[PDB]
Amino acid sequence: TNRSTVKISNVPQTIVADELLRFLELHLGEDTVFALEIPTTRDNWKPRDFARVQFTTLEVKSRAQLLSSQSKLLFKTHNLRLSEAYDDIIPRPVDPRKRLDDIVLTVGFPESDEKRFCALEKWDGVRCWILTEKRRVEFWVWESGDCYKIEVRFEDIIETLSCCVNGDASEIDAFLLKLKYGPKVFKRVTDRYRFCKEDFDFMWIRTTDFSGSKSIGTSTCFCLEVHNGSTMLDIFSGLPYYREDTLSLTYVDGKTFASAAQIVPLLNA
Amino acid sequence: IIMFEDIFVVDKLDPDGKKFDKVTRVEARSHNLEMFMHLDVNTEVYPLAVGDKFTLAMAPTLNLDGTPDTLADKYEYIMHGKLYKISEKAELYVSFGGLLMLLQGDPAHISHFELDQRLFLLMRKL
Amino acid sequence: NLLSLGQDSLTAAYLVNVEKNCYLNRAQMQQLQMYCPFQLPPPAIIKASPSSTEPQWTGMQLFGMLFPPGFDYTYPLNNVVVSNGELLSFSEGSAW
Amino acid sequence: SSDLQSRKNLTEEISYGLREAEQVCNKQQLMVESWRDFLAVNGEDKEEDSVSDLARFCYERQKSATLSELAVSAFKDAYRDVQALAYRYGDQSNSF
Amino acid sequence: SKLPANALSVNSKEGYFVKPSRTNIYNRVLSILGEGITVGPKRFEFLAFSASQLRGNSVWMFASNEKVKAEDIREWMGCFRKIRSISKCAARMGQLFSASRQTLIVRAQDVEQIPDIEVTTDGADYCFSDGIGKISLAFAKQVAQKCGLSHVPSAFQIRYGGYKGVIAVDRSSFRKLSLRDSMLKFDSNNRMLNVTRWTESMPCFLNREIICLLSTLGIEDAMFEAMQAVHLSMLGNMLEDRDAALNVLQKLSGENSKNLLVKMLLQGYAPSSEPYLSMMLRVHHESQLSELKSRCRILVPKGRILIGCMDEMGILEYGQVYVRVTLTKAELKSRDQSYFRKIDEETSVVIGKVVVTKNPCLHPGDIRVLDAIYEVHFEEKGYLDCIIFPQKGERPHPNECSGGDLDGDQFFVSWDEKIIPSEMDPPMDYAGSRPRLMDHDVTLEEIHKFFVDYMISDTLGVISTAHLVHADRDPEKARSQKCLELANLHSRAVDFAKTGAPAEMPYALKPREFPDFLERFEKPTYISESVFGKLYRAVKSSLA
Repeated sequence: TNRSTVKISNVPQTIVADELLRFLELHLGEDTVFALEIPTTRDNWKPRDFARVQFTTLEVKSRAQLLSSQSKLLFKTHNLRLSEAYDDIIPRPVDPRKRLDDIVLTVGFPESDEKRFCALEKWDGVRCWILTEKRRVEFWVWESGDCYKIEVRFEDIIETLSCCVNGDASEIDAFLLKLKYGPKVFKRVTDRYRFCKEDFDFMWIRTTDFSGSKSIGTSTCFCLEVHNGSTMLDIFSGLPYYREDTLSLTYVDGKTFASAAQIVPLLNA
Repeated sequence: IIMFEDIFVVDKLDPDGKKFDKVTRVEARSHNLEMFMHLDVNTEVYPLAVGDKFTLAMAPTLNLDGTPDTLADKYEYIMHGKLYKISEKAELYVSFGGLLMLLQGDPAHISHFELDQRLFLLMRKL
Repeated sequence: NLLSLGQDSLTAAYLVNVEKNCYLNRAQMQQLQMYCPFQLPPPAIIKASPSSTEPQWTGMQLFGMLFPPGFDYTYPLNNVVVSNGELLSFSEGSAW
Repeated sequence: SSDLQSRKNLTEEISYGLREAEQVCNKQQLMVESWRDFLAVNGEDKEEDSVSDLARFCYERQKSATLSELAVSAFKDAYRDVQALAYRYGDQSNSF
Repeated sequence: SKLPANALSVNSKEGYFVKPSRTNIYNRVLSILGEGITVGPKRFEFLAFSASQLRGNSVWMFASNEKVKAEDIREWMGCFRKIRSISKCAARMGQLFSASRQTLIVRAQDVEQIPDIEVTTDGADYCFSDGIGKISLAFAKQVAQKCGLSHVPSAFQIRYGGYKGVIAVDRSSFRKLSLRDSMLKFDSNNRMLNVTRWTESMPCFLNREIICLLSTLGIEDAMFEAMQAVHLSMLGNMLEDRDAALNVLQKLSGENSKNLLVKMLLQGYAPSSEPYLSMMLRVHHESQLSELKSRCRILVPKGRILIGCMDEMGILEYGQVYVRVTLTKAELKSRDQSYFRKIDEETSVVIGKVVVTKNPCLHPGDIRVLDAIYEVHFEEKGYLDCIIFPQKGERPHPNECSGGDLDGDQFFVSWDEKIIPSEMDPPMDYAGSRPRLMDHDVTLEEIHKFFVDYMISDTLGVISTAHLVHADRDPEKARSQKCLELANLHSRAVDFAKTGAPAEMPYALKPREFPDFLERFEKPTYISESVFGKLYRAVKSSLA
């Protein structure tokens, strides 16, 4: 029940991923299958006897398990048997509420002794995914075409704070993430048996800072500019060491502190 | 007249097919006795799905009180075969005209079976 | 051996021993017993269905009427065991 | 094939298997003394030249006899897997 | 933490063969090593890295100054252009960075050139003298005065002027110093003498590999079970009994050590009183039990850990050695034994069957049973805290001990009598890989390439774990070809620091399973039924 991917025991060797997807969508709800992958011994012409399918909602997974337990799944005179999988096909949270799309991401540090914050470089339209099982938070930032992944673990953060950007103390429009260590940086690089419902046919490799001014390497805090959420506090309460207090911030023009050298976090001579 | 009789629950099917037009080997685990069974059954004439519960009985003769070589009205899947291999948790190897059966259980549960003898197979799916 | 089964008897024996799902009734078995020199084995299949009378014979017992009672044959590769002139087991291969 | 979709899948699988076998033969053709500098674990900038020259490999194979023998051996070794697909795409009732 | 292998030079299949692709972290590390790190009005430059720092991803940096620059220090240490190997040059440049005690200065006028001895049997080059040396008595007296050493050891590790090796005492010395042939690593402009370790007569310990390789010759599980039981019994009694505290402190860490807690253990108040000492005893017991849970460490009082040397006598044959060590509390309490000879009040000779073992051992042939003998001629030379190896023989003793050398390395000795010496196995071959020699001098770039590439394909730590898992799973361990392959891969990996040869760990040999006595809680855990599993269950029952 920890994951959503279910491993099918036996499937016919003559079928393709599209046929199995159509069968699953016919028996289950419409477009309730996210990822379907059939492993192949050869490159593209010898699929294996089993396959792994990822569902969108855990209710669909439970219904599929119930159908398989009653032997009600018959696809080309083959009784499909469903079993738990080891790892997810795509690291995507099951809860749609945790998925945040088109939000504003900025970096900085507590520059002033008072309740002030400085913004170095601001990114717009980033994607934020909160993975409770993996105990990590993913940030997808698109910069000059190729996207980059910023990975922050639960041990990376030390204290979670909520702030506001509109200027209203009652509303919560920002979140502070004090980082003790540095976040991991990845980079995206560049079909018959893999549906995946999207363009996830790539790999992630670890890279250095992609910012021109290298704001990530000299910032020990992260700020998430998000719209006011009634239940957003419950989602943000899962982070370790969360403070249930209201704090306000102001923006300080700190663009002058930008180093183009390899050693970023040092002071200027 | 019945030597071994226990309720069995199927675990998995070897072909896992509904209309394969082939003999299907089933794997059923005994209840309250911890005995594993292999048996070749014809699904087309005798349907058996996963999770079903069926009883099993073995008798040397179908007659009442002797006459070796009227229990037909009770069961519905009577078979006839012989035991050719007894060496193993002892296990039995009985072939019903080419349909192999492997009854693996405990040494104390199976002790009154002789080598190269004729025995029947009484089955009923409740 | 110099003489083999042939191109047709080999295929027929393969079909008899591989299917294992087609049961011959009493009439067909007795009709085929006219050619076999040995006697008729027990049916080994009393009830194949709750509402099926006329107990039938399996296919592998039909091929068992071709061996003398004293002949014993063992083929570990194809898992073929012949005891007392009766074919007990067979899996695949058709090599014997 | 059971239906038309199975036939199309089998055709695509056969095409991909033949392409993979041709690639294996092209890779095996490089096991000569002329490509000892390329087969070594070093830095060679002619990696794309050995791949883009697809129409020259057949011409070089048809001229040499040892290269032809290596190519046919590799093709048989890679085509055994292709021939193995008949048991996957073939039914049990197939007479052949 | 350590940089994973996937963060540097990830593999990708491009073309007919697979070719690794360098990541941006690789280029970042190269640029940092090349340009250097600038902190304020300084710029640090790459000097060298020691053998220990290479295994810990560490490197020394020195800020260039107007007086002395990095190149000045590099050329002052020595001339390294004679070495044509990338790994060998780095090793020789970084070997002169160990902690040492300063002593007097000796000029280059009085040094000998004693010829060595070599034997070639079965087409294999077996050299007895790898790092052995010779020292006089006056030199020992002069070198032991600045370190506050009362007793004069018969052997002590020394390195000076690029030379490295252990030297032994002799009563027929000509002058203060002597030198052999197979000791010159590189030419240096200085000959400063310094000493790291003289002698440590610490009690022996039984690591995991010793029990793993000794569980096939005929040693049962009852012996180790009883030894663990008596060890835990004497550990639990150490709290409320002050008599056991001194006996344990005098037989666990330091045969002759003076400390505030050691003095008060023999004569003190009740354990309930003196909280400063009682809580120290409690935390020491907790540390001991935690160490036992982490790894197997059996305290055996009838064995020591000492270095070995050779004497210019040539009387001992192949299979005859001399064992001599100090007397502990247990030895002094009852010195009447069949295999123990009381030659002196403080030093007692051994006549039992003594085996030689190191820390890394993965081959069943390392167990070589040696019969110790007592000779008046050997005792006249006055050898102490050093086992004697014969000069002549088919193969040298360090060669059979995983192909080692006489470079002051420690050796496990034990005058035990309940071991099984019936089974004997030949050792593995000690022939390493072919050296890689370049056609040009080092331009300070390929050394950086080697340093960065050392992180990639560094499978030194996983080979031992895989070998232990495979030995615990498959019975008749250290007999199958899998164990031999693991031992060969371990030897090749331990040779990586000397020669640039990757270990090339296969994917199919990964364990994918770990026993209970490990800290890998995230990885799957399987209940082991080996001797280690029984020992861990006994420890768990004793602690609970």
